[PDB]
Amino acid sequence: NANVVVRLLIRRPECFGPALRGEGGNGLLAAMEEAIKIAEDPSRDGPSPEEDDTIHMGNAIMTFYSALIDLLGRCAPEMHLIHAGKGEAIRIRSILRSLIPLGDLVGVISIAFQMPTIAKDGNVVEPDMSAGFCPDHKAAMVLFLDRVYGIEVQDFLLHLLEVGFLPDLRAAASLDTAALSATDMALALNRYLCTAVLPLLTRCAPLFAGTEHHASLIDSLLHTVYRLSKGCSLTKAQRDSIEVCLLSICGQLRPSMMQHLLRRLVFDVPLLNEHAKMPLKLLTNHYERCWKYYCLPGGWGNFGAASEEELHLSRKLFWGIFDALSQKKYEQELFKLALPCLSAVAGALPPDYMESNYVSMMEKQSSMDSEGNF
Amino acid sequence: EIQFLRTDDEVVLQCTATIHKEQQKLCLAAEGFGNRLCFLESTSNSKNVPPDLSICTFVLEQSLSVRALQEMLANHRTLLYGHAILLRHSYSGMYLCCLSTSRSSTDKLAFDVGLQEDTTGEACWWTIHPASKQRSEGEKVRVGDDLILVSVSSERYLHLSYGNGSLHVDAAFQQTLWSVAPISSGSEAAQGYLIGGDVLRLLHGHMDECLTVPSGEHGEEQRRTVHYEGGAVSVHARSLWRLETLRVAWSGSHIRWGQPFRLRHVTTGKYLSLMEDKNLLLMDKEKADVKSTAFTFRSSKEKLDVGVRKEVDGMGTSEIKYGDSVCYIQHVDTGLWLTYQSVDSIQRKAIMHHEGHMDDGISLSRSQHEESRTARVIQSTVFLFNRFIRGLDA
Repeated sequence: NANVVVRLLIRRPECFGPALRGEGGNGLLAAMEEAIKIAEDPSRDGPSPEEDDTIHMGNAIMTFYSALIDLLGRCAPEMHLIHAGKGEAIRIRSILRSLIPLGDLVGVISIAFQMPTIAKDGNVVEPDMSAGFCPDHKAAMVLFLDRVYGIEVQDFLLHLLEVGFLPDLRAAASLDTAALSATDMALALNRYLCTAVLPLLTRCAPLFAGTEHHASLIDSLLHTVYRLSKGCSLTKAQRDSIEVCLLSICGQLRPSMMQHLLRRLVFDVPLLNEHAKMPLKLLTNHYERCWKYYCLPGGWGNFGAASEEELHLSRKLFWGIFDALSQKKYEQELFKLALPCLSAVAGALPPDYMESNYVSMMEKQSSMDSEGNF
Repeated sequence: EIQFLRTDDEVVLQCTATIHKEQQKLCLAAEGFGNRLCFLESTSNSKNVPPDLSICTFVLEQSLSVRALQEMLANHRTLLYGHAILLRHSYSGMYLCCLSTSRSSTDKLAFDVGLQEDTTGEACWWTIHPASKQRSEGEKVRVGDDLILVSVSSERYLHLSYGNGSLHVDAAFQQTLWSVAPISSGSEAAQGYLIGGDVLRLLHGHMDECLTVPSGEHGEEQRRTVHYEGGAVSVHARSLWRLETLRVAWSGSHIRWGQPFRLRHVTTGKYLSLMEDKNLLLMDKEKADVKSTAFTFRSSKEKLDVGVRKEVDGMGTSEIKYGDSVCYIQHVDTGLWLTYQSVDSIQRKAIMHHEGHMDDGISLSRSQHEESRTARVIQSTVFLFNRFIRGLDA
């Protein structure tokens, strides 16, 4: 069916929209900004003489282009046929790639979102979804980029994360207040992220290995994903998806990079609440995989050894978890999950390690607080 | 009763243009040596500007079915609709294909059409499809049919681009009707007999002096005159003339007595012509008209003319033979006969006199394919290098 549909669609290029007719066309990205401008313009968006009578023309244009992108991405052949080398599949993917450039997809992904804002009266003002740019439009571009172009280069993956994915993650994290959590935009953005972006970064985990050059981007991604997971309005499936994504990324990530994430973990996992279970898994996996880095004086030949500040972090992590589990009432599942983490940390710490009399001057408890983490 | 386009045939692909409400016939052209891109050569202005069919002719090697082609890629036939064909450019020996790189002729989707050395891959192969309801897939392809070629590589029709100011040929999702005109078939040709579009030498006199322009004087202005010379010029490149008929279809048919043709100097690219003052002078393609550049071969100097003879569609009958036959050049309109100035290698001038001399017959000698290709390459290189030098001087 997909091969027939693509052939008919290219036989009649009128179906692709005025932007993609091929002559005098501004492209998918410029069509998106044109639709945005129409959306803020009252005259073109409305009839200009409450939704069944009023069509928002800019949003209709965005929805049409997103639907076309989604249809073409779904018409893209499966990767197993491309790997086997089916000439028809290769030709179909080449036709789709010629139809839609990668730059337009990257730009549309990099297009920003409007955030709901709180007012003086205390009521959140929320831009109506029937008029404006919505995460479902982003989802189609992400699906097309994954199915047709694919993420197989570390440089392209990090550029995409920098331009389009990280801003949305940070916006979703900033929309995690109690008042703004239940807003339509927060729910839609969380659904979009957990359905499209996070699984993409989970399947592209092996590309995260050699990222010493881009340390700050990886650290920011990890902290933002962790705070989004700490968020409350999340559903069970979304929380599990974030758990899997973070566990996949941290496993392939180098030991030195998660130093900043361990600093936030050591402050939150001693609470031993329900939110601490994912930190427990993350710490267990990391301290089981990279115990050579901490215990051995030389450590890994390539990664190296700790800076003794990571050692202090791990020491106080171990002691905090142990004391909290000691004072905590016995819950069978929590006490079964915490023990592997405690054992992994105990194995990671050298048994001759000096407890640092010179603690880190001006620890960041004041900057990094219990509520709002900043 | 009706001829069918089969393999090993030489044809030209034609398209119809309606720019500013003017119906214009154009042919698909490509200069294989050097510029790999394909351009359009006009044939509606044949009365005013000579078309260069030597770079427009293509040879149909193979006509395989789609699944046979798929199997082959995985590893005198008659064309049928729905079969993929391989077109070889006659001059270059290369094959028409989609280059997959576009010059962006106001269309992101369109792809360029050029020539490729290797037959491997699906880019060189093109599938022919019917344009009229009379023809259907599997039917034989008539000689006078409009065809729509589809590239196996990009699934884009061979398209005529009106969008840019200069008409272009490309692979686009829009379809264009292409007309296939039979130039010649190799099997029906008779060896040793003159045919259209053949490079030859005009050998005159007792010493077999050959008609030629002056040697390289560094001046195309001085290389514009015509004279008889003998010696190494007969094996040099500046004594080669290409006989081009005024008819586009069946331009490779056997040349017959009294048939008008245009004599083109291969190395200089200028067509033989008669001035108003009764003097031969090479002229440019833009100024080469029927009125001045039309010549005929005649068996004898007899005053009674062959008159009017109907052009036949096909190879025709071989009349003029290389070497043995004796020919006399007569201008079609003025009726003047080519002759030697009879002034004293020899460097004797060539004029046209209405009687001439009794010893005015000349023989014809065929030129080898390698030599003709080398002369054409010399043409195409000197033109580009002169343009480069003029640009550098400017």
